[PDB]
Amino acid sequence: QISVRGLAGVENVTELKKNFNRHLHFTLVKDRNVATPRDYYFALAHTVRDHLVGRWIRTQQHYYEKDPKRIYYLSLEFYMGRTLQNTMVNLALENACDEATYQLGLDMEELEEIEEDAGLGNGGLGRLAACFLDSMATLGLAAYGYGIRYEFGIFNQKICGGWQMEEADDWLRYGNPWEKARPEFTLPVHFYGRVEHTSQGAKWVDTQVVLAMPYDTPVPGYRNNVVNTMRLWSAKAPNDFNLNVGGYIQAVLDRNLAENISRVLYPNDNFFEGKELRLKQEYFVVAATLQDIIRRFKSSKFGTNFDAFPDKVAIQLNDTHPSLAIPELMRVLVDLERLDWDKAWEVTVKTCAYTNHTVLPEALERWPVHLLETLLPRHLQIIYEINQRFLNRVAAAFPGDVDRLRRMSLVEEGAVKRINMAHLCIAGSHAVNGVARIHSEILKKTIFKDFYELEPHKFQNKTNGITPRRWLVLCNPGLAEIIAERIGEEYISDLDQLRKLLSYVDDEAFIRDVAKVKQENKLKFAAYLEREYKVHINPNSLFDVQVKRIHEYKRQLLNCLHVITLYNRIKKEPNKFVVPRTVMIGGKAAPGYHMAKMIIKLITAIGDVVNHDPVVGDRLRVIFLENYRVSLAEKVIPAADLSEQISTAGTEASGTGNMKFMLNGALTIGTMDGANVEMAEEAGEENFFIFGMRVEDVDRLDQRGYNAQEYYDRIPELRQIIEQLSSGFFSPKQPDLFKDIVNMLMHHDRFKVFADYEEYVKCQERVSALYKNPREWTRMVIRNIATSGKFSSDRTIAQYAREIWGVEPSRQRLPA
Ligand SMILES: O=C(N[C@@H]1O[C@H](CO)[C@@H](O)[C@H](O)[C@H]1O)c1ccccc1
Repeated sequence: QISVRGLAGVENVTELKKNFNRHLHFTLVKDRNVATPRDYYFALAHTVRDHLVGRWIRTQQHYYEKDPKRIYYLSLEFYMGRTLQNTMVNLALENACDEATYQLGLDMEELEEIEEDAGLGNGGLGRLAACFLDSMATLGLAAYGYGIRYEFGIFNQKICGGWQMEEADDWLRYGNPWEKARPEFTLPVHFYGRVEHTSQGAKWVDTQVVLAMPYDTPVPGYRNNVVNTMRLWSAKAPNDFNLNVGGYIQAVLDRNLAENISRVLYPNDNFFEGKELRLKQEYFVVAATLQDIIRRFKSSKFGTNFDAFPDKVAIQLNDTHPSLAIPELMRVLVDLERLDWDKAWEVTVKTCAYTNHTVLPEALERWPVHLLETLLPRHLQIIYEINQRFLNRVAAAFPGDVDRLRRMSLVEEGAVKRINMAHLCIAGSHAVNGVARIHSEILKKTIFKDFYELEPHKFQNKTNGITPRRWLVLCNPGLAEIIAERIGEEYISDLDQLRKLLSYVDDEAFIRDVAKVKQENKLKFAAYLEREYKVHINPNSLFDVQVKRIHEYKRQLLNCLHVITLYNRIKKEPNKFVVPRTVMIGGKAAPGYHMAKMIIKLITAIGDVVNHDPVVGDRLRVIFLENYRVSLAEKVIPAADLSEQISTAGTEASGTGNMKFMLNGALTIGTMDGANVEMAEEAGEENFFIFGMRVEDVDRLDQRGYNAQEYYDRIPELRQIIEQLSSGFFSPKQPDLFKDIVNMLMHHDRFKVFADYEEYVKCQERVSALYKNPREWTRMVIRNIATSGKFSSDRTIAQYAREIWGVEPSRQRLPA
């Protein structure tokens, strides 16, 4: 139907149809008369997967022969979403499969909805890993993603009585056609035990063993015949585990304890919990991965001599979660390979690089020493030794500066002794990067200032990106097509080409097409809400959307205050015209985060009042988007008009949702925080709705002391809202329901919601004004899309490759 989705050749469609029928018969063991729609999805998935395997085998064969420097991206999260459409797009098979399924009397889109999200991540950090894998394959890098195969990913969110309920995400229930189990590469991981000293070095003995079994998932590049690997470890009990009838039975059932390591993703978005099971997950991925790395290095054309290790291996630590890679690599080199400390350390530093993903103090990993002492006794010893040698370097560089020593130490003294994992990562890496220019500067100026002064060369910026494959071509084919009509298809792997669209900003045909694509997206999403959730919205209204995990710093509460302001203004002057809005807010709250759960309840409670007020009519609707996840993002983002990016300046390291909205034709209201700053710089500040305190203003307010009451006293509209919340206007049966929210806003608000309220409301008025002028709204949209090229993860990854890993990207095809 549409050109960007590839050709539907006669030979291809015929071949797909017969391979589809073959899988249905031989693989699913069904015939057309008994086949469930799920069977049809699985038949298609197998048919598409077949087209991957030859390229997958030859790519990995190619790396063996050419022996390039290998990149290992270590993460505890890979937020992959669905795989079927992505694979079709990257292989140029989408139209052919659409045609083949049509002729079989099947709707492919319906089949696509049957696939479970691989929800092996919480939010931005996990999704970044997924975009990065796509870009690394597209850029022809010999890259491997290494993580954990959680049996249960991020919980499914149900809203019941306005409250979040969690249900297990049993994503493997029906099986995963995309993975290949590789039991031949099963590896032992050690826990507990004790350290013995002998004549020839330390030995780690009396350990418990858990097995690590890899599962490989293919990662196809965009139309370059490259297929890389994401390898995820699953925990398995050794067969002699724990080995009376009750005793026998119990010994078998106790195998569950070892396998619990890979059972479930920790649902903490921006917060730290020193739980033993989490530490075990962290070491499990690190120990198994490093053995795989070393095996592959020895089986190379060089391996014996580890001098060349950093020339053949790069290890990227996705935050501090896999930080145990540093002392684990030292352990292996020193204890097992018998290298001297100094050489081992040189190899380690040159091998490892660390990316920081937040400055929020509560999110930083600080493990109690007694935990590491029990679980990983050898690693604690190595960490102590790293610390002593590091602090000797500090002492020599800043003689007499005793407080610098305590500030820089990897060991934090106190009630309980802790290891600061961030300090470990800086010491043991040759590069440290933030994820947006302002974030990277904040690192050098505040939290890692001491380390920057000691080793300035180590610190870098790598502004985040998103993949234009999933986040344009896949989720917004209509916009991809109208763009390709003007400028061709090469922008898909070279997003800077979107700049050519600037010479169409006054093109009346293009303006009409951009606005038409948006309207179609909005109509489709408006229908989705009715069909799947029985809610009725006005598709002519401005689609005002804030989708992201629920946290105080992201200030969903500031959005709530605006919503209530609009409602109160309508109730004050009912017969006055206002630009109609559909306000959509969505995101999951971490199970133990009480405030975040209260915020969700507030949003739904506002909806209950606003959506049923006959005086409001269809002029204002407030909807909480349930179970926000990658697949829902692919639907809502193309439908959005207004992107809410309203974190307190200095708190959102980068953001990536922001970039997704920019690429898909929404305008942005936001603070000068994270990547918003660079987005506004690229598009031009006049083409952005910027408001609020800058980082410097926040700092000034902190020095003076933030007094929320001042704002309450001086803003009558704000006062009205707080009184409504307090008095039970939004909870008539439970008048005090929101007392905690009011108390926090008035007395302990770390994120200064009130301080930005006035500028926010005023900026929102400017948004409404522009929306009243469809032509000028769309021209500003075009100027955003046209300048979104910097925010492709292809650019981000090319910068990592050149400036950190020391490898050159390649756009050349491998043979088909
Ligand atoms: O999700 C996290 N950070 C997010 O990473 C994204 C990708 O770099 C950024 O875009 C977000 O701003 C940041 O909050 C996070 C959460 C807890 C600990 C460490 C990191």
